[PDB]
Amino acid sequence: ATVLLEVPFSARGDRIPDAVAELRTREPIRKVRTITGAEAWLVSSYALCTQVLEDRRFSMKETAAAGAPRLNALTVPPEVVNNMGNIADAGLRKAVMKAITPKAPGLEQFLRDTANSLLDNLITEGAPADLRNDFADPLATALHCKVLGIPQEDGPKLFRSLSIAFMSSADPIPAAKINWDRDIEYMAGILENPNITTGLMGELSRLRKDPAYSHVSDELFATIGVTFFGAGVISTGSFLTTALISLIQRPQLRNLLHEKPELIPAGVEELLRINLSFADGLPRLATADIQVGDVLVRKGELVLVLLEGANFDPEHFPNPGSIELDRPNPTSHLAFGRGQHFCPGSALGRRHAQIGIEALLKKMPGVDLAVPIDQLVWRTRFQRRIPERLPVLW
Ligand code: HEM
Ligand SMILES: Oc1ccc(-n2cncn2)cc1
Repeated sequence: ATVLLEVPFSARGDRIPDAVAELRTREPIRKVRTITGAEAWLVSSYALCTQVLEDRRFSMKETAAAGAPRLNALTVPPEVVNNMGNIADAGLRKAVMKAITPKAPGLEQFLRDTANSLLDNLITEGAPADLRNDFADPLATALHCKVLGIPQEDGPKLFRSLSIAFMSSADPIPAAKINWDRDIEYMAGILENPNITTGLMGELSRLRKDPAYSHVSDELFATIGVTFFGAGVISTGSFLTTALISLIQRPQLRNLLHEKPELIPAGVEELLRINLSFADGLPRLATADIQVGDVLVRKGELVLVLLEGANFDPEHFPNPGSIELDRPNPTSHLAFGRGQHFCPGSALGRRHAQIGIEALLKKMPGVDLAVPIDQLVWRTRFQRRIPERLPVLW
C-alpha cells in the first residue's frame, strides 16, 4: 500500500521534477494531500490552470473560511486573504496601482544606481559574493522602501520578518503574529509621520485625511503598507535570485544578453515563464460544483493551480525547458497569475529584474557559480523556492 501523493514535490528551484510532466499528460487534475493533511485537487496543464484562475467560483477569499481544507496555515488575519478585494471596496485600487508602477520619475535611475552600488561593493570585497543576500534581496528591499516612501534604513528590519511571514506551515506560527503586529504598528506610525510624503504611503497618508475616505479603516491603510512591502520584496527578491541561477546555467544566453542588452526584456519574460519561485500551487476554494477536465470538483474543495504545470506545458509552450527569445506568445505564461487576482506589481517586478540583470551583466560579465549547483541549500516549508545563499565568482 502507498499513501496519496503529497505536495509540494520538491523545494529545489533549479530543476522541474519529472512527476510534473507525467501528471500533466496522464492526470492533469488529480487528488493530492497537502502539508496540513487536507486533500486537494492539483491542476497541472495550461488549459485547466487557466480555467480555474479565470472562474471566480474558485474563490481566493473563501480559502480563509474556518473549517476549509487548507494548503497551509494562515500567517495573516483571515480578512487579509481578501486584501485586494478590501482595497477595491475602499475605493483605493487605482491609487495603489498608480503608486507601484515603475514609471515614477527617477525610480528606474534609483534602481540602477542601487544595483551598481551593491555590485561595486561585492567587487571591492572580492569573490565569492552571495547574490541573494548581498544583491537581489537588498535591491528588492531598497526598491520597496522607495516605492512606499519609507526610510531606506527601515528596510532591513521589515525584511527580516519575511523568512517567517512567507512560511508554508502545517500549523499557525507564533512569530508571524509577533512580527505582523509590530509591522502594522510601524505602518500605522508612518501614516501619522509628516515626513512621509512620497510613494505609496505618502499617497495613502493623504487619502486617509480626504473626506471621500474618512470611513476607510486605519487598519486597512496600515495593512496595505505591510502586505505590499512583504509581497513585493519576497516576490522580486526570490524571482531575481532564481532567474540569476537560470542565466548563470546558460552562458550562451548570458553572453547574448551582455552583447545585446536590448534583448533583456525578452530574456526576463522567458525567465518568468520558467521560474520555479512559487513553492506551492495557488489555492482556491470551490463555491459551486464545477467540472474541470475529467473531475467534478465539489463545493468546499480546495484546488491548487500549479504554475509550472501551465508554464512548462508543451501544448502551449513547445520545447518548454528552453529559453527562446522569439516565441509568438511570450507574455501568456502564468508567472503573475491570471484573472481576478493577477499580480498588481507585475510591471514593477519585470523592471526590477531587467534592471538588476542589466547591471549585473555590465559589472560581472563573467559571473558564474562558485560552488557546484547541487550545493545550493533550498529553503523548505516556504511559499517561495530560494537558495539560502547564492555563491558566485566572476
Ligand atoms: C517577479 C515578481 C512577482 C511575481 C512572480 C509575482 C507573482 C504573483 C502571483 C502569481 C500572484 C497571484 C496569486 C494568486 O492568484 O493566488 C500575485 C499576486 C499578488 N502580488 Fe505579485 N508577484 C511579483 C511581484 C509583486 C510586487 C512587486 C508586488 C507589490 C509591490 C506584488 C504584490 C502582489 C499582491 C498584493 C498580490 C495579491 C493580488 C490579489 O489577491 O488580487 N507582487 N503575485
Ligand atoms: O495580498 C497579500 C496576501 C498575502 C500575503 N502574504 C502571504 N504570506 C505572507 N504575506 C501578502 C499579500
